[PDB]
Amino acid sequence: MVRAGGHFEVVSPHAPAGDQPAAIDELERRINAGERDVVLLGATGTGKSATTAWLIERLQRPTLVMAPNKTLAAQLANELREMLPHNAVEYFVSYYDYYQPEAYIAQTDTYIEKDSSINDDVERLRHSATSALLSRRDVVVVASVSCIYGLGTPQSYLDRSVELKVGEEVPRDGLLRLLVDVQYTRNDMSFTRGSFRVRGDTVEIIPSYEELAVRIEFFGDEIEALYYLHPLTGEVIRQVDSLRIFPATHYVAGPERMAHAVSAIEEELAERLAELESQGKLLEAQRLRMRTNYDIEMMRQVGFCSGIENYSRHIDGRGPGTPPATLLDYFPEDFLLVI
DNA sequence: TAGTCACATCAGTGATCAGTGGTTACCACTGATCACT
Repeated sequence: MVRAGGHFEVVSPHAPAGDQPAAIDELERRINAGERDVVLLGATGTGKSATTAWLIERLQRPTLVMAPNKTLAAQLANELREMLPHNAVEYFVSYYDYYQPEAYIAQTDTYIEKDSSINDDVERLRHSATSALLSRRDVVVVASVSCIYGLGTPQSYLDRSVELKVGEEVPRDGLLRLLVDVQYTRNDMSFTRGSFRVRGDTVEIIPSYEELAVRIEFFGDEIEALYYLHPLTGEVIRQVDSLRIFPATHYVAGPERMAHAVSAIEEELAERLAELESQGKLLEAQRLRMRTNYDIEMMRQVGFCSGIENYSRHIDGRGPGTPPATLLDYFPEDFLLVI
């Protein structure tokens, strides 16, 4: 919802020539009338990312572009960063340099556990998408099919976290409660991702969306100053005053959202227990109950775990069969989609 | 048949730090025989 007015400016010398100007002009004339299905044909060696950038800059909408693999989306995002440097261009689905599914091969009867290799810049781009989508309008996000996978609702991502502005009377206890309510950990000697350095008047944080460090220095029970500093060295960058912080997860949830998630988890657990009792799957129901028992208590303690997406609906408050809350909800009703 | 799912816990796997654990006499007096009257 919150989207600062951004203008897409392209400095690349490449411009439409010959068939390209007429093609893009007709594309715009025939897109302005509201038809929901739009088919473009286009070969290689012509700058498809360039055409997407031209459409983006002459449409001025938050854009979600769609790619079916890595060796396309990665360089597409790099290009749209090149011709849109001021605007935020990032890669969302990503999350790995390599991955192994937590899947079940039925033919071999093999349950393979989840394995991840999270690149810091890759998850930086992902969380930059999920955050700047709710902080600015000039956002271009590239994603694979997992963009239609259910994350948390953008409403909670934008209003159930906290905003800090200089010279406000917010106690340290409330700050720590909100930090542990926005999925952050407790680490002092080193500075890792999503942990708070708490030393007297100094509270240093590393957002998931900005890999750098944010330091707030207190004066009593009222914050005195706020700055952007390097994580491990504390290098001064600039002077900032207002920061609407976002949690280290896309499944943001305040206390009442924990209540809603717990109630939904309980009701669907009862439904699934009844279904498995009717199906005669005693061992399966037991395994699910042990997994959910480990996956209920520590959400109301801190929240962050592996497999939180499997309960994402319970966080969102939606119903079965309804479209899951995805990156589309983060976009407004006037967003642009590219395939 | 392959690029999709979160910033997690394992269970040791298996060197180093650090509690403990033990270990190593100049004089001086009486002794005293043959030193003395």
